[PDB]
Amino acid sequence: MDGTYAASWLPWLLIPVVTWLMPAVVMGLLFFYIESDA
Amino acid sequence: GHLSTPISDSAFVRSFIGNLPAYRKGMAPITRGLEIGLAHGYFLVGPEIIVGALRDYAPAPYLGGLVTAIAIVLLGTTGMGAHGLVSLKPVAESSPKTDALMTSEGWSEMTAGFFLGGMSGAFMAYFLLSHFSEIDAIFRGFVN
Amino acid sequence: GHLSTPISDSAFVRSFIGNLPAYRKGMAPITRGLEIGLAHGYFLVGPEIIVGALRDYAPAPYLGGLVTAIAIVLLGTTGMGAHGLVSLKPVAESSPKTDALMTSEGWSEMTAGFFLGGMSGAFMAYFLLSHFSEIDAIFRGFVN
Amino acid sequence: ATKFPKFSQDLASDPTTRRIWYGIATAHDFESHDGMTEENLYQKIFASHFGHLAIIFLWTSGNLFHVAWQGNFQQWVKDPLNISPIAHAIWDPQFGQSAVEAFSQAGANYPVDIAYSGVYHWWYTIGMRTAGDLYGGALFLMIMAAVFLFAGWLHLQPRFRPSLAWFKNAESRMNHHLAGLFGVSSLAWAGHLIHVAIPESRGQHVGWDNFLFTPPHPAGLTPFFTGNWGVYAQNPDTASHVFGSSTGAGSAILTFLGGFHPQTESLWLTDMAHHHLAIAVLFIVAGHMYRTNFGIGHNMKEIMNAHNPPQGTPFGGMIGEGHKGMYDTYNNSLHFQLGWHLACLGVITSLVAQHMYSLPPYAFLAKSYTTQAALYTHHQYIAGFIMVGAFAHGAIFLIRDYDPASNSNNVLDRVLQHKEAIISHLSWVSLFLGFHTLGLYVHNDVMVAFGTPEKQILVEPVFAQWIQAAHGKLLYGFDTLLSNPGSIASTAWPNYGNVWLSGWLDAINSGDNSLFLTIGPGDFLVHHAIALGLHTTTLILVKGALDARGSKLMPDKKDFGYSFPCDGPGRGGTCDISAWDAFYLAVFWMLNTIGWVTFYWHWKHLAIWQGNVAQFNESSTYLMGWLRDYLWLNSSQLINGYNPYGMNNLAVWAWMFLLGHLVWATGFMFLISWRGYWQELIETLVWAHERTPLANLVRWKDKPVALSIVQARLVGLAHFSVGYIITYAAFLIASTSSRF
Amino acid sequence: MTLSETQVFVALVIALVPAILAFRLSTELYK
Amino acid sequence: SHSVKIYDTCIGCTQCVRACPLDVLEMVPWDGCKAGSIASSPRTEDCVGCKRCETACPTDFLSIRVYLGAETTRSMGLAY
Amino acid sequence: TLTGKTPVFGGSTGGLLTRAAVEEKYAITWTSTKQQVFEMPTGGAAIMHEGENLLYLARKEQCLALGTQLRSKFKPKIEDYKIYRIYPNGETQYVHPA
Ligand code: CLA
Ligand code: CLA
Ligand code: CLA
Ligand code: CLA
Ligand SMILES: CC1=C(/C=C/C(C)=C/C=C/C(C)=C/C=C/C=C(C)/C=C/C=C(C)/C=C/C2=C(C)CCCC2(C)C)C(C)(C)CCC1
Ligand SMILES: CC1=C(/C=C/C(C)=C/C=C/C(C)=C/C=C/C=C(C)/C=C/C=C(C)/C=C/C2=C(C)CCCC2(C)C)C(C)(C)CCC1
Ligand SMILES: CC1=C(/C=C/C(C)=C/C=C/C(C)=C/C=C/C=C(C)/C=C/C=C(C)/C=C/C2=C(C)CCCC2(C)C)C(C)(C)CCC1
Ligand SMILES: CC1=C(/C=C/C(C)=C/C=C/C(C)=C/C=C/C=C(C)/C=C/C=C(C)/C=C/C2=C(C)CCCC2(C)C)C(C)(C)CCC1
Ligand code: SF4
Ligand code: SF4
Ligand SMILES: [Ca+2]
Ligand SMILES: [Ca+2]
Repeated sequence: MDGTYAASWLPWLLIPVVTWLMPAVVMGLLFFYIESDA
Repeated sequence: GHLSTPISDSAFVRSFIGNLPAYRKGMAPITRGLEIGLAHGYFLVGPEIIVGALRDYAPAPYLGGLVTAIAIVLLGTTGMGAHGLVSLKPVAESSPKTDALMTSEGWSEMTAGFFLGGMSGAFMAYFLLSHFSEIDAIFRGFVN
Repeated sequence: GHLSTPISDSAFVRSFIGNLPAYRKGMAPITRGLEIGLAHGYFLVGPEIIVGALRDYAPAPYLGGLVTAIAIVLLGTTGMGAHGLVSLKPVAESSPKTDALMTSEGWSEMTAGFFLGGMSGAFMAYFLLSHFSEIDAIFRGFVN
Repeated sequence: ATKFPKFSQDLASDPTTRRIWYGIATAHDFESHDGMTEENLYQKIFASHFGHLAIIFLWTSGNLFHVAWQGNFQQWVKDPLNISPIAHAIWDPQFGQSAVEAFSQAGANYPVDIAYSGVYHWWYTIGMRTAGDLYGGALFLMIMAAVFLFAGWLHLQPRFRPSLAWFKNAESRMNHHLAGLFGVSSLAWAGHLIHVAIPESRGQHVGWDNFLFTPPHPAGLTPFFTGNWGVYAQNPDTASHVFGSSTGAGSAILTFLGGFHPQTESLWLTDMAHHHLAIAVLFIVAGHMYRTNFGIGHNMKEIMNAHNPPQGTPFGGMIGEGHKGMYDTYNNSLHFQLGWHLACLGVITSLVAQHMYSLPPYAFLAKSYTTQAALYTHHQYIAGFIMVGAFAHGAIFLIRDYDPASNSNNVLDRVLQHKEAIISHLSWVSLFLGFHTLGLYVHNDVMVAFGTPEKQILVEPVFAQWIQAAHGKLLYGFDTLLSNPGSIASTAWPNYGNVWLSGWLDAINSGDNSLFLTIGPGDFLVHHAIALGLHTTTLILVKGALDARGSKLMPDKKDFGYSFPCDGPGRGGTCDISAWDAFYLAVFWMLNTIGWVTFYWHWKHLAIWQGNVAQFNESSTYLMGWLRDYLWLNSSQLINGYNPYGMNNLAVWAWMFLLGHLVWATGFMFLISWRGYWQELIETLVWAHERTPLANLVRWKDKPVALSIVQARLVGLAHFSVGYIITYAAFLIASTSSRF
Repeated sequence: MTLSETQVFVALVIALVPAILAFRLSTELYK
Repeated sequence: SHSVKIYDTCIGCTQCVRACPLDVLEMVPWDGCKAGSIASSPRTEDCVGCKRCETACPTDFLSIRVYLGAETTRSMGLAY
Repeated sequence: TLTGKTPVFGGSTGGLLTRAAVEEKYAITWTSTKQQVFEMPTGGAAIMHEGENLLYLARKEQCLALGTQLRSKFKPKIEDYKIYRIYPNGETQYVHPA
């Protein structure tokens, strides 16, 4: 995986952020929202 | 009620399971989580070492098993921690004599223990496999 | 009394700050300190990596950021620990329902958590930067 | 009770996992929520529409940004016939190194996807030429989306919250949307084509720097006021014009040519400018029809009340009376409006598909075969989903909003009274078409299999061939109007204003475009299969809507709602009796219908593009030819996207092809196996967790239950539909882009 | 030619203002 | 819970009360039919929604109707 | 608060779960003239005693299905069964026959 487009280091960071960190954070926050009592 | 079986009426099974660190009487919750974490992070390095993507990668044949076990211990810690936050009540809002893993501070003590044991058990297994040629010289006496 | 502002009457601000690990209800103090420590030791490696004295030192370009973050976490732990020793009273010499961070054992539990999270968050950031060429091959698929 | 869902106290007290599922599924049914007043309903819908608009503008902005950042738009405009467009770059760390080289295509040295949406052909025709052009377009849609996001937040603030009467003022909404949203936007688009797109089509760079100083015409607006507008219809772009340069370029800005530009095989840009100016005038004046507080105009209510007989036929009479109270039937019911606005949008979405392939509006779109295949199938499947949802919300209106007291013996009351005549007549047309279309196919199959392909029944479609001859096609030799050179319609006798006619007959007799293709006996049978699919899907949807309030099996069906499982095994058994269940059955028939539509479009075009139109003409009359010469034959390069000898760029479509077969088949589990099997299975799993040491320390918050009867019909239909779409989309793109 | 590294970074900064405004509309539609 | 409604067309044949596996229904003296009894539904919070009562009702249309409402642990038939 | 003999039964996997301890419970008492064999509503054969019997079950439907078996499957019939709803605090509410 490499790119010659401008700032090709951005998919290096953003694809782990969008597909690992963001879903784990959103599923974590949605777990708190749908399982909180009262 | 329940069944009377030669597994349920087995005294070795009840003494083994009852003295696993989840159940062993008199343990603090931080120590329960620590012993559970050290066992679990240690074996979790192994699978990606032998059959993973970095098994034929000469610069770092062991890095894939370490970061796999770290991220599994991360999601295991966060899932265990989020579980106690939604399921349990603190020690103030419970009765006395309330079985500390059934309180939220005791469960989160166990969660902190699982993280610390899990990552460091994973780093321990990674460290021995990374230094395996020097462990092998120790175990064979090539260091004299 | 205080001001009624659109920051103070903001429900997202109060839910974010109130659920940071210093304030999040039901956490044990060891777990509060651990989460705070892991976040703080991790970023503290970074500055000496990029603009420090060992940034152009080929034998160890990352060692300067690690020992900087370790010594800051040491003085942060010792200052936090000495703070609780002079400021707070133990759980015996306090009333019931006494907000465990306001007791000396709860503050020192948080201090022990900050040390363990802080050094290991620092070692985690050091370990990824030291293995960055192998992390980059993982993240680009040069390991296939 | 729990927090989620906030809007339903009946669901928030549910102790099982059904609460989570139903809270997701009823979140946008705003009328069912607790304490929903009518104008809090309209205000939440209004702000929701601001959010949906901003999602569209961010979606377009991301299309422009990724083409500008990672595409090859500048290299593509130099040679749009052999450069493939780039959608975006690939970042997949799980790729092996021979997959990086297989996807490093379209003249790029990084892995890319070949775009098939047609955004290159669209942005090139409307005047964009550089990545800096698309980048400023991308930044502009991002601030526009931020404007609409702020506008939705602002119109929920208590001061700016609109009243209920502002939401029901239909005359002011139609005047502002005909004149402003339709007319001024079409007028401003004619302004873009004349000032920007037509100069950029003639080698002239026009941007924000110098568009105040380059006139669109050399005689600029001095002949517009004097009324001699024919000087704007000059020498057009000639038959030797090269698109994007001043070679062969005319100077006219508003022509009336017809047909296609001979290089691009696309519509003339000066016809599309004169189209958008002409309908802007028809829409701006139509926005000055209904009365507002300026004093005259029309009340929509009094027009419909006076249109009862009407009549110049009479026909007094039998129908109906009708049209009394249909203003407030329309205006009080949001489900009547949504069902009506989807039925109009569904006809228009399918009109987009049938016209963009035969009258291509974009330069070199008619030679990008995979893009043309993808665009037709996209807009026909979307039109099929929109059309079924028009009937779904028509049935929700009949349960929730329909008033038989107000609508008393009007047109809408009257269709329900002879509802057994409409359903039984739809049932006969469906049975007549299906018995005879399938019977003709099976008869031809037996003739070809027995070795006698001249005994098969080949009915020529003589009515639609006559329409092609009536529009100017000379291949069948009928010689009626517009193919008769001396007919009344071709000469256009008293005015002779037939300027389009020479361009039209040039394009309709060229045997190289998709404009009124030659049709034969294979085209006869598949139109009657399509008519079968249109009538059966209507039959399920109409009978679901007309029996939604009750039938003889369940007379009080409106008391139970739009969606409910059944009424129990009594009275013979009542599985799938609700009106939601007839939505559910009709999605199957819709997908089968659009399946037969897009199979036929693709095979006829793939036969034309391969230079063998006789393969369609010989094999489409029996069903083994469809299986062998269309499905089996064109699967070859797709399923070799990876094999034991390696992989190529079709490996993502091969993998998606198998994924689509898997999702489709997973849906069969939810559709065939039903609930009580799974609830008793989950009961043993609940037992095993509670009795397992070290795992019974972990307790669920919600009790695990099987999915409900309605939910797994929906989940099974969703897997069926998703597996239907991505299987064909993988096959359509890989069978067309492998040889083209 | 494609974008420069400054043009990509400007778009990421410009993307923050629909990101903040969608968050404001999200919490306003919820209540 | 579910809603069980008994209508004025009940003939007091008590077959819906015999058919109920959860003992939701009982007969109340009514004098509005020849039998003098009508079905009633006091314990609707124990109703599972099986509609065995509607299967047993011999009037056309049914004198007893079950409306499936908000789900509880009792109405979902859960032993856990 | 309720007397009666537990039926002779080796136990099974179909009986009470965590709900019986924390939410609600059910008991059915009946008096029998014979030491006979009946089918459990949770599966399996048990031995009822002469005199008062007492059986704890998870749901009300399981108790009423046993009472239907006590009526229709024995000679003579057993009508005198009583069903009680037991709460975790110990409050025992007599629910059938109401
Ligand atoms: C909204 C349409 C849209 C779509 C479908 C995509 C899709 C993609 N982007 Mg792109 N992105 C977009 C808009 C979009 N982008 C815009 C407008 C910008 C300029 C700020 C970017 C800037 C950008 C960068 C710098 C990169 C990507 C990348 C990618 C790819 C990997 C996912 C990712 O890491 O995104 C990252 C996402 C962002 C940086 C922010 C996205 C901002 C959009 C507008 C948010 C859209 C939210 C949406 C409307 C919510 C809809 C509702 C939801 C329920 C569906 C993926 C093909 C990566 C790539 O190209 O790999 C090869 C990558 O490195 N995008
Ligand atoms: C402008 C268009 C429009 C609008 C505003 C609405 C609005 C509405 N519809 Mg309607 N409808 C529409 C078009 C529209 N619809 C179309 C096109 C169809 C045909 C499909 C329907 C058929 C329909 C039915 C049968 C029903 C509604 C209902 C509703 C209401 C509630 C929706 C809800 O809360 O569920 C939220 C929706 C979901 C939770 C479903 C999301 C999942 C779906 C199945 C897509 C899954 C795709 C998947 C994510 C893709 C990933 C693939 C990948 C993994 C490989 C709401 C008023 C309901 C109603 O009014 O009840 C009385 C109702 O029963 N609609
Ligand atoms: C799920 C829904 C869906 C999706 C994802 C698509 C996707 C697509 N459509 Mg399709 N379409 C759909 C449903 C959909 N369609 C429906 C329901 C209709 C019937 C209305 C159409 C009718 C249609 C047509 C006629 C065309 C497309 C085209 C396209 C393609 C181009 C991308 C695009 O549209 O940019 C996003 C576009 C916009 C955001 C347009 C904004 C401009 C609006 C109309 C006017 C703006 C006026 C301005 C603000 C006023 C200023 C006035 C002032 C100056 C005075 C893309 C493949 C085009 C194509 O085939 O390209 C090859 C094309 O020509 N679509
Ligand atoms: C290929 C599979 C298939 C076939 C052939 C059919 C056929 C039919 N569907 Mg069905 N449907 C299907 C799949 C299919 N469906 C699926 C998967 C669903 C989703 C569950 C539906 C949901 C559905 C609905 C909701 C409705 C239909 C209706 C119909 C009938 C439409 C009227 C017609 O065209 O008459 C032509 C008849 C045929 C094409 C079938 C006859 C086949 C030949 C001629 C039989 C020859 C006799 C044979 C040799 C003797 C047997 C030999 C020996 C064992 C005795 C037709 C019988 C509609 C209906 O019944 O309205 C009247 C209707 O409302 N279907
Ligand atoms: C003890 C222990 C343990 C355990 C732990 C646990 C306890 C865990 C948990 C876990 C968890 C606790 C998890 C969670 C998860 C979650 C999830 C997975 C989520 C998801 C979500 C979603 C998916 C969402 C959805 C949605 C909604 C809701 C709304 C709308 C939107 C959407 C659709 C998105 C371990 C193993 C470590 C080890 C040893 C020790
Ligand atoms: C929570 C936390 C924290 C905090 C901590 C703290 C709390 C700290 C403290 C600190 C401290 C607590 C410090 C201390 C210091 C001290 C000092 C600095 C001292 C000095 C001294 C001197 C200088 C002396 C003087 C003198 C005298 C007195 C006498 C005579 C002689 C002489 C002059 C020498 C941190 C940040 C970590 C992080 C996060 C968490
Ligand atoms: C500062 C700075 C920067 C930046 C950074 C960042 C921070 C960025 C990123 C950015 C981003 C990361 C962005 C994001 C975006 C996002 C968006 C824009 C979103 C949207 C969304 C939406 C639109 C939503 C929708 C919705 C839903 C889904 C549901 C509910 C409703 C609503 C509609 C709301 C740079 C380095 C360049 C340069 C230097 C400085
Ligand atoms: C060819 C041609 C022509 C003709 C045209 C025509 C005449 C057309 C028409 C058209 C048509 C003829 C269309 C139609 C459509 C329809 C539809 C699409 C329907 C739908 C429906 C719906 C969906 C409904 C629903 C509902 C219900 C069911 C119930 C109640 C409610 C509602 C009403 C909503 C002309 C002369 C121009 C010339 C050129 C050529
Ligand atoms: S409701 Fe039906 S079954 Fe019950 S008593 Fe009345 S008629 Fe008989
Ligand atoms: S639905 Fe079932 S449980 Fe409810 S009253 Fe009828 S028979 Fe009894
Ligand atoms: Ca490898
Ligand atoms: Ca140095």
